[PDB]
Amino acid sequence: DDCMQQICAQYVAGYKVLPPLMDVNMEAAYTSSLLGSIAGV
Amino acid sequence: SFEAKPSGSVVEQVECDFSPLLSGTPPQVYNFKRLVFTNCNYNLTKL
Amino acid sequence: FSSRYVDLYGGNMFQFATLPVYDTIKYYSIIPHSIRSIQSDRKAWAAFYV
Repeated sequence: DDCMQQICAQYVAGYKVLPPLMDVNMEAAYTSSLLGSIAGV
Repeated sequence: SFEAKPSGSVVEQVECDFSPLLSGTPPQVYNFKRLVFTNCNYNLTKL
Repeated sequence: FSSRYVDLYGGNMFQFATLPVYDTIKYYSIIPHSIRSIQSDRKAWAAFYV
């Protein structure tokens, strides 16, 4: 959306960035479970 | 790629005389005369 | 190229005119200029750098 308002991976179409498969919020949930284990031990 | 179809083209775009080239005595190959034409419309079909 | 046409204060030079001479120029010389005036009229002049 920012590119349309104006880097431009989609505009070139030569390459497309691929999502990591885990969101930052999902990664934070994994960290919270690990933090709980650290508190336990 | 799925690039969008080309559409809505925007186009942005005098009469220099060729009489000296076609008139008078032609110079020799060693004496060749070069004339520069800048920002002028041209009629190569007429020549 | 003249700085005055586009950026006189900056001093950046932009082409303002083209001289249509087909033959290459291999030599140049400074031409001296003398100002004809009385002693009171005479004033100091800036020196150009090449």
